[PDB]
Amino acid sequence: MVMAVNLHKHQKNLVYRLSQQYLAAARDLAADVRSEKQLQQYYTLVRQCVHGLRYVKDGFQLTVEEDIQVTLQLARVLLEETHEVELAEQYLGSLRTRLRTTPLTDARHAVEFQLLYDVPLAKEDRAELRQVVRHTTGLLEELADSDAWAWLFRYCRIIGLEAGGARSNSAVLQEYLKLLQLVSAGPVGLHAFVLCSCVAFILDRVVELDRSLLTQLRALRKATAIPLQLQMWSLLLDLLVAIQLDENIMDLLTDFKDFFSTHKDADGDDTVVLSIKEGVNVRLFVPLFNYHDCKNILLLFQSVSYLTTCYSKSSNFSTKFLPKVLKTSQELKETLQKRTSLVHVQSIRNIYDKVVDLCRFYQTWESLILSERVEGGIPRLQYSEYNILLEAISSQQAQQADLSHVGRLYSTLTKSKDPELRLIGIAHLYTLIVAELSSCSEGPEGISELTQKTTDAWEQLQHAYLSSSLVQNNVWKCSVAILWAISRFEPFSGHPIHSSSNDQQTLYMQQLNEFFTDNALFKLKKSLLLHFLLNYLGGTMLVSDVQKRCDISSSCFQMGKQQYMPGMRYVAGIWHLMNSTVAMKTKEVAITRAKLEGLVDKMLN
Amino acid sequence: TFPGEDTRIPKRISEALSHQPLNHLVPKRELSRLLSKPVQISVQLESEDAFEEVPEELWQYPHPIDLDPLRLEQPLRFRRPRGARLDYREDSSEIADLPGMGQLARACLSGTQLVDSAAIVESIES
Repeated sequence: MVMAVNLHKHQKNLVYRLSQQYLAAARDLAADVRSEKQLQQYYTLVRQCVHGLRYVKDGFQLTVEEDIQVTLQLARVLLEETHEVELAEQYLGSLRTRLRTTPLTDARHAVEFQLLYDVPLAKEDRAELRQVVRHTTGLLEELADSDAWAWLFRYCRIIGLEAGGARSNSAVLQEYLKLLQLVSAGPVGLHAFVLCSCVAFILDRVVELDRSLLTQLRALRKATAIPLQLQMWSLLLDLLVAIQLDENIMDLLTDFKDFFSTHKDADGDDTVVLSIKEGVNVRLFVPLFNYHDCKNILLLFQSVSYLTTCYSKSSNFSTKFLPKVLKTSQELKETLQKRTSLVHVQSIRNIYDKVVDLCRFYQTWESLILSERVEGGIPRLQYSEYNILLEAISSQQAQQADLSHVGRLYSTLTKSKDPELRLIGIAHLYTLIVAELSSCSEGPEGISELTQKTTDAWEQLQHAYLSSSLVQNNVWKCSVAILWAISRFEPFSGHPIHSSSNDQQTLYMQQLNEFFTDNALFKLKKSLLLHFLLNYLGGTMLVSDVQKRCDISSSCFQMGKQQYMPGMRYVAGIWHLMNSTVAMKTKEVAITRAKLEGLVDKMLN
Repeated sequence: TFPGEDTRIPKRISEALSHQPLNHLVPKRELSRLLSKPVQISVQLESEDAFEEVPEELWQYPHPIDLDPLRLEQPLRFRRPRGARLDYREDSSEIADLPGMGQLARACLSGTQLVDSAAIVESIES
């Protein structure tokens, strides 16, 4: 009768242990789920787990330590794998109440953290993350600055604040600097994670990164007990800052070479466990921070950085390596065999799907730089605004373009929540408007309203730009100065804008000269369109000598053969034809005219 | 003259720019975003297992035990993963033949039916 006696006596513990087994079996099955039958089986196993936990929770009077363990596991499984967020809240709520009549301080906060972070995340609604901010402030007020839990709830707050980044940018950033100051005494690993999150948030909002934050960022990979996965992230984030500023990344590529060699074989956990105080850990699931995944994404980063030098058979890195990262990422997706939940297995697969879609985006971008159409159509990406951008560019450089459609595309993008996309949209709209004003035929009242549209456009472009990180990007700085000049002088525009006084005039002219002198002979990225527009402006505005003018107009005329820009190559050609005539270079006049003659043929058909 | 004079072809650089995409200004933002998302962050209590082991002999209990003596008829809704390439084939093994999962765990599966595909959804309207 011992069996019957054990059954009834150890029923509670036995069911608690069965539950863990169903969950193990679901974790085993997850990465192999490839069919509807398997999907049903998978969630039949986790259902079996939940009945099990519920059986323990609902049907027995538990000790407080038993109630904590089973309730947090139940809530965690329900929030992650089901739509039962109300049920999860109810169970967490019950524990919150029991925990108030006890001295179990850390447990109480652990439950609060699930209500303030994990639950509003599971609700998939930004508005739910914003009401959180009120409950966290209440908790924070009661706690001292030296308290580990003050740090965590303050991070709950920054997350709640991250929803609605309209002038919220100021608050989130003040909040990170405060948290960074609080945590710089504490655990070095928690400080590293907060730091990385802040530089990531700054990159996401494209606002300037204070020097001191980048110094602190680089100090993370110093010869330190920082978890290796956070040191890597720190290095990746440093690379991204140089790439957003269109800077040279040679040195950072060596730092990667050191890091990958100094720390080889590190085996490699996908989770970082930080001890924030006696009895409580923070766990960071970071399945991209490992040798193979970083070699793969580093290649993509390297590709984007050299993307614009795809015309040259020396730095056309992007052409050789984008098909590689595309292949590697589809392999990593197929061979994924992680023992975790199905939602976590699909989450890792979705990152590889995003890598591949960015790969295809940059491949198309490169193709449109070198030709009129992309062989095979423009691919549909999961990035819908990047689709509109690709639609716009290819439509703009068509043989017979529809500029009213190009305009509508670029306007949609001026309303984008992506601040970088906004800027790109406004910059292009501006060039369209400037071309309207330059070719106007309507008389004094028409010319005047178009003038006013152009100055509105120009101001919208300048405000967007001055409030971004791209102020420290010289490709953008040089091109904002160029776009300024093309609307304001008479060979470039037919109706140039004139202003009082201006001090704007000496600003951008200093700039244009600074860039033109240093890049004729810190020097700019070597994008053909950017040096074409620099040399053509400089050669026209700043050069006195006629033979040097010929050097520059010949250089600009040849540039238009190295990538697709027939319209630019044409206007460089008539410039060169006149320079070659005044210089009385009679052979060169002959061949320029000859080239020009076949040029207009192709353009007109 | 000069070649192309009296054609439609743009002759000023501002007019020609309206047909030239600013292809040196390359979007890079979505790059940082695919890294900045630590898949999961979570707080966990470090503490001893509060649930005692059962006698090892009781693991040999041969009969089904009813977990859920009532509740799944409020049936649970499960999360169908967005972006899942799902196929339809019954070529795979039955649920009580799946690893692993001990023998009492297999017995407690006997009689229960599978989760309906209708209960496995990407989303709700509430």
